Amino acid sequence: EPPPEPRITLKVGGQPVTFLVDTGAQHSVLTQNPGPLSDKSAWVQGATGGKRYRWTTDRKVHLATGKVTHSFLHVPDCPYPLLGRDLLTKLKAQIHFEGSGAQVVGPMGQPLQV
Amino acid sequence: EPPPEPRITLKVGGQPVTFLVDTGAQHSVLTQNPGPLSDKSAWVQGATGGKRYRWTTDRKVHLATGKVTHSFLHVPDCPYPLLGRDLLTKLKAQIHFEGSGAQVVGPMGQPL
Repeated sequence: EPPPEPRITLKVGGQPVTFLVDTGAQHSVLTQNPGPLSDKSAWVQGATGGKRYRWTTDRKVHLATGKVTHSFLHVPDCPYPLLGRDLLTKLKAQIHFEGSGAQVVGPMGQPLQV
Repeated sequence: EPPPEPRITLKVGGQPVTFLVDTGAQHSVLTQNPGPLSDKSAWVQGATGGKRYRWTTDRKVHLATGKVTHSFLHVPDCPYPLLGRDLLTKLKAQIHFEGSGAQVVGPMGQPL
């Protein structure tokens, strides 16, 4: 394997996906088995370079704050699926590094896991 | 032009650096005029590919409680300095997403 902490498992289009929680990512990313892809693409700038990638079609995403529709960047070069600021803002998540490792906590104060 | 939120400004080597706080970064990153570099390098795997980057020599970094000595990756291909999980652990930081903003606080709600 899973990504390191902080990580979260979410149902995305009916399948569980374990994400690295990534405050440095502007948009969320799927890396393998993305399902149907749109013919729309975007320029993705990473830490080490940049490349063009496709968006997925819409997926239902089961957030603790309630389900929403979301489309992901399919980036098969990326080592882990990433949950970026686009969905973190919807979750109003809190990420805690005090204690061992790191835990994701919802807006209700309930710990999310994964 | 600062990095997007969540962001924090820390003194490194005696001067402030505004970091993008990045829970997706395994180690912390400087991007420009980083000072003395180690002879050592790391393989850095980013979202789009990987290659090697040099470690800096040790730096004095001013955290909330205490100074620490820390070394950074120098990644000039990266658009912003990144405060990764290495220093987030040392700061015992919390990141809060609220409205459309994001804020970084200390182990007990003290802002940074």
